Amino acid sequence: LKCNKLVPLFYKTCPAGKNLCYKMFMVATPKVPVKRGCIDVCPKSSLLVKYVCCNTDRCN
Amino acid sequence: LKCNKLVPLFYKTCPAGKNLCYKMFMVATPKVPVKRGCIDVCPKSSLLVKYVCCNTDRCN
Repeated sequence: LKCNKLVPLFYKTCPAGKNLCYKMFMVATPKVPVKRGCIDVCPKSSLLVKYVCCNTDRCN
Repeated sequence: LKCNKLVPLFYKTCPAGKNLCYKMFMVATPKVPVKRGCIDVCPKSSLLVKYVCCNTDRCN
């Protein structure tokens, strides 16, 4: 599995276990991601902070 | 441990275990915190995201 990094033009291969790609942005600016990478369980989304996760290569 | 909430007007005595009050804001907007509460080890931020912790009475 491969996930993108903050900067889309780059990615990394997830380490054993972490079988997910996540995206993290503020509710205010949804199209402006601020965190990118691999993860085990999608972080809980609060009010102003959203977490989006997918299981495909470079989808986050 | 007096900890303020996402909405300053409110504050919840940070429960057992959690002995730190934090503020979560997006560097691009230091005054518009997006999260506040009780966290164990102050999460390590990045270039766009920032976490600030303290253990004083209503410090965050």
